[PDB]
Amino acid sequence: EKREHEREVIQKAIEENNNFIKMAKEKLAQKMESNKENREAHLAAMLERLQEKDKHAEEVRKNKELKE
Amino acid sequence: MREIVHIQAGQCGNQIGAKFWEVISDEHGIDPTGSYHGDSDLQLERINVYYNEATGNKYVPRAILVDLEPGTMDSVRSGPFGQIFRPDNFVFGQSGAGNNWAKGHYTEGAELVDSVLDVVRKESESCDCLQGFQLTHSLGGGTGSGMGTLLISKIREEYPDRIMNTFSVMPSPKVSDTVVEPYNATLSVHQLVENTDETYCIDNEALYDICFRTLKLTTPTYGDLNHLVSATMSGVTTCLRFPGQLNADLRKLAVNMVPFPRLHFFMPGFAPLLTVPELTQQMFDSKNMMAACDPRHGRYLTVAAIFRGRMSMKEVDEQMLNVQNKNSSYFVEWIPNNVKTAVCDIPPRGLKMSATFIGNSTAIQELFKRISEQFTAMFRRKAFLHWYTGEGMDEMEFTEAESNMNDLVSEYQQYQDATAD
Amino acid sequence: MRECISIHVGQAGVQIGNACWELYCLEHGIQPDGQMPSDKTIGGGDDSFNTFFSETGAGKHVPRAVFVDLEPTVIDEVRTGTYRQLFHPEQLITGKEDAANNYARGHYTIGKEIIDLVLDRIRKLADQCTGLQGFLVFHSFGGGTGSGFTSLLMERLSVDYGKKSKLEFSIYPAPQVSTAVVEPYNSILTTHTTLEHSDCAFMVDNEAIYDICRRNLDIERPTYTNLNRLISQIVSSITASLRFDGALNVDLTEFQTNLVPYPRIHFPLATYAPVISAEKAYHEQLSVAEITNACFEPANQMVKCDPRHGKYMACCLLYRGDVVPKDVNAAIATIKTKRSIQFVDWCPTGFKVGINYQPPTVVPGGDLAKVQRAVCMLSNTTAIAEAWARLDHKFDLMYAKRAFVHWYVGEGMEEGEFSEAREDMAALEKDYEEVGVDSV
Ligand SMILES: Nc1nc2c(ncn2[C@@H]2O[C@H](COP(=O)(O)OP(=O)(O)OP(=O)(O)O)[C@@H](O)[C@H]2O)c(=O)[nH]1
Ligand SMILES: Nc1nc2c(ncn2[C@@H]2O[C@H](COP(=O)(O)OP(=O)(O)O)[C@@H](O)[C@H]2O)c(=O)[nH]1
Ligand SMILES: COc1ccc2c(c1)NC(=O)CN2c1nc(Cl)nc2ccc(F)cc12
Ligand SMILES: [Ca+2]
Ligand SMILES: [Mg+2]
Repeated sequence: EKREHEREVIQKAIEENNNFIKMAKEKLAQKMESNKENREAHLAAMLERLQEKDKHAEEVRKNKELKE
Repeated sequence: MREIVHIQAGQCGNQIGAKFWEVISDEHGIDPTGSYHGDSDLQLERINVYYNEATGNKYVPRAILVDLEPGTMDSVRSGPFGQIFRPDNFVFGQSGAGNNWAKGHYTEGAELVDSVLDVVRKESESCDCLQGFQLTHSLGGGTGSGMGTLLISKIREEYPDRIMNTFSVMPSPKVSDTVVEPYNATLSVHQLVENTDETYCIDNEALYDICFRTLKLTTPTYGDLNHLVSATMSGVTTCLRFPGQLNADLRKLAVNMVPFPRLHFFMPGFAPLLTVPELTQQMFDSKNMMAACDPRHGRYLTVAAIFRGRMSMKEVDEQMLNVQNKNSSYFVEWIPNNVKTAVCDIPPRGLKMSATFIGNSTAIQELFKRISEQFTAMFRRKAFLHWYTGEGMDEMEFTEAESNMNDLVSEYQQYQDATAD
Repeated sequence: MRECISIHVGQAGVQIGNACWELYCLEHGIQPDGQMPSDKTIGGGDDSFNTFFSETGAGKHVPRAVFVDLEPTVIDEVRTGTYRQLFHPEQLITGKEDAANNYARGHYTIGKEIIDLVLDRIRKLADQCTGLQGFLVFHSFGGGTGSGFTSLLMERLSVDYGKKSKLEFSIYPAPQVSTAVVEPYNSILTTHTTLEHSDCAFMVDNEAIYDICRRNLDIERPTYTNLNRLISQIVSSITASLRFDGALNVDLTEFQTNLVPYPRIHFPLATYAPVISAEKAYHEQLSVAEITNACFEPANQMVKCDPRHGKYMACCLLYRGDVVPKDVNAAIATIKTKRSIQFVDWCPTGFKVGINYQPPTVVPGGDLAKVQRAVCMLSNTTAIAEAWARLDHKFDLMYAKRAFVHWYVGEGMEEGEFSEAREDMAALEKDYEEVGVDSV
C-alpha cells in the first residue's frame, strides 16, 4: 500500500506540473488570438470610415457636375 | 533611426515650415548646401529624424513642399536654404485655392493630392522606421486648410498605424480680413479632431497680441509673427531631435499627452519673449502661451516642459515642483504626475536659456469658442455658402462640422469639471 | 552546476545588467575581454562563479545573460562599450520600434514579433547548462517593454521550462525619475500577468534608491548611473551566495524556503548597509553591530514602507566581508530588545544568517565607499503591501475616467483585462492583510 501511495504522489506532481504548462500555453494562445482580432477589428473600423469619406468626396464632386 | 516625414501645405504652411528648417538646420550644423559644419556631435546623433543622408555627406530635409499656387513655391528656393531641399519634393498646383476650403478638399486639391501622395510614399518607403508625419499649415484659407486635411485623410488611410502630428495656425481677425476664415477653420477642426493624434494650436490671435503688447510691435508682420512660431517649433521638437533622458518620439508624446483621443489640442508656450524660477513663472504665464487661452480658466490634463540651456536641473526640479504645489488646483487631480520635464544642454540661437511649454488644458475650449462664435455669425446668415455649396458641398456638412466642434468644447468642459472623489 | 540565466528586459533592465555584470567582473577578477588569470580550468569548471559565467575554450568567461529591448539605443551602448567583448552578439537582442510606454505593444503588437527569437537565444544558453537552476529577470514596472514584454516572456518561460525558478528584480516607478504618465497601468498589468509565473520578486523602489543616493552619498540630482551602481550592490549581495563558496555561506534557495510562506506572498523587502561616501567612511569603520542596526532603519530600504506598522513573516541577513557569527549574534540580540520587530503568530522569529567572506567591491569612480563589511537584509513583511496600495491608488485615479485607456484598447486589449488585473491586485492587498491577522 505504501508504494502504491508513493507512486500516486509522484504521478500527481507530474499531473500538476503538466496541467500548469497546459493552461499557461492555452491562456497565452487565447490571449494572442483575441488580440489579433481586436487590433484588426479596430484598424478595420478606422479604414471603413476613412473610405466612407472617399465615397462622400465622390458624391460631393458629382454634385458640382450637376451644376453644369 | 526614427524618421518623421514633414509636410508643408498652402501659403501659411510653407512659410512657417521654411523658417522651421532654417532654425533646426542652424541648431544641428547644416548650411543651405546640406553639409555639416558643426562643433558638437550631439547635433548629429539623431539627425536622421528630420534629415535624409546623401553621400557626399549631404543632409536633405525630409520635407514635402506643397501648394495650389506656384508663387509660394518659388519664394522657397529663392529664400535661404531653398537649395537644401529636394527639387522633386516640390509639388505645385497652378489654379490656386482662393481661400476656399472646398477647393482644397473636394475639387482642386483632389486633383493634386495623388501627386503629393506619391512623394509621401517615395519618402516613406525610404524609412527604416517611420514615426509618422507633421503637417505645417493654416486653418484660415485655401490649400493648407482643406487640401492639408484631405491629405491627412489620405495619408492616415495608407498609414493607419503611424502618428499624425500637425502644426495648425488658427485664424485671428486681428491678422487677416478674409471673412471666410471662421468657415475654413471650423471645417478643418472637424477633420483634425477625427484624424490627427497631436495638434499644436498656433493661434494668430495670440501671436499678434504677444508681438503687440510684450514685444510692443505697433504693426507686426507675418515675419514677426512667424519668428514666434519658429521659436515654439524648435522647442516642441527638442526631445525629438536631441539625445536626452527620454527617448522621445511622436507616439510616446501622444501616449503620455493625450488621455482621450479627441482631446489632443495642445497649447504651446515659450519663454523668454533670466533665472530658472523666472523662466518657469513666465512659461506658465498666459502671456507666454501661443494660444489665446488663459490656463487659470481651466485645468491641465497633461503638461510637458522643455528646458534648454545650461542650468542646475536640481533647481529646475524644485522650480517645477514649486509651480504644481502653488498652482495645484489647475492640474486635474485624477492623473498623477502629469507634468513631465526635460532639459537639453544646447539652447536656441541667441538665448542662453529658454523654456518651451506644451500643455493640454481644458482652457483650449476658449480658442475653439472664439472660432465657433465667428462661424455662427456667418452660418446663421447663410453668408458665402455659395463658395461652398457651389463646389458641391451640402449644408448638412456645415451643421455637422459645427456640432462636432461644439462637442469637443463640451468634452473639454466635462473633464475640467471632473473630480476624483 | 546550479547555473542561473539572467534576462535583462528594456532600458532599466538592460542598464541595470550593465551595472551588475561590470560589478560581478570586478568581484571575480574577470577582465572586460573575458579572461580570468585565476581560473586555471580553461574551457570549463564547476567553480562557484561558473553559476553565472560560462567559459570558452579560448579562456573567455561569458555571462549567462540575455539583453532584450524592443529598440537598439540602449543595447547599442553595450555592443560598443567597455564590456562589449564580454557578450556574444547573439546574447544582445534588439528590435526597431520600442513599446512606446505601452503594455499592449510590449506584450502583443511589438513583442509578438521578437519573442520566438528571444526564447530561442535563451534555449542556446540553457542547452549549455549541466544543471540549470533558474532565471533572474530584470525589468522595470513602468516601461512598455519592461512590463508587457517581461510578462509575455514569463508566460512563455513557464511553458518551455515548467516550474524551474523565475526570480524577478523589478524597478517600481517613482515620480522623480519616471518616463511615462501611464506607468501605473503598465505596473498593475504586468504584476497581474506575472504573479503566477514568478517564485520570488525583489522590488526596487526608484524613490527609495533616489533618496538614499541624495542623503547618504550627497548626490544632488542622482542619475540612472547613480541608482544602478547602488542597485547592483544589493543584487550582488543577493546573488553572492550563488557565485561564491563559503563555510558559513547559505544558498539563496534556502532563504527562499523562509521568504515565501504562500505562493502569492513572494515579495521580500531588501535593505542594505552601509551606503556611505568615501569622505564620511574615512576614519570611521562601521562594525557588524552598526550595519546590522541600519537594516532596521526604514530609510535604508529598497522600497518605501513602514515595517514597524506591519508584521514579519521572515527576516534574513546576508553578510559579506569581515563578519563572524559571534558578532552577528551579539548584534541581533541587541536589536531584538531595542527595536520594533513583531512576527506574525504562525511563524518562528529566528533570524536566518548567511556570511560570505569576500568583501564588497566598488566600481572605479563610484560614489560608494569601499567598506570592510556589508549586509543585505531580506524580510518578508506585510508592510510591503503599502507599495501595492500606493501604486494601486494611482491606477484607480485614472481608470475611473478611463484616461489613456484608449491607447491600450487600440493595440488590442480590452477593458476587462484592466479590471481583472486590478482585482487580482485588490486580492493581493487582501492576502497581505490576511496573513497578518492572528490565529484562532
Ligand atoms: N533604476 C533604474 N531605473 C530605470 C533606468 N532606466 C529606466 N528606469 C525606469 O524604468 C521606467 C520606464 O521603463 P523603461 O525600462 O525605461 O522603458 P522600456 O523598458 O525600455 O520599455 P519602452 O517603453 O518600450 O521603452 C521608468 O520609471 C524609470 O524609472 C535605469 O537605468 N535605472
Ligand atoms: N502666422 C502666420 N499666418 C499666416 C502666414 N501666412 C498666412 N497666414 C494665415 O493663413 C491664412 C491664409 O491662408 P493661406 O496661407 O494664404 O493659404 P494658401 O494661400 O492656400 O497657402 C490667413 O488667415 C493668415 O492669417 C504667416 O506667414 N504667418
Ligand atoms: C508627463 O507626461 C509626459 C509628457 C510628455 C512625454 C512623456 C510624459 N514621456 C515620454 O517619453 C514622451 N514625452 C515627450 N515627448 C516629446 Cl516629443 N517631447 C517632450 C518634451 C518634454 C517632456 F517633458 C516630455 C516630452
Ligand atoms: Ca574554471
Ligand atoms: Mg525603450
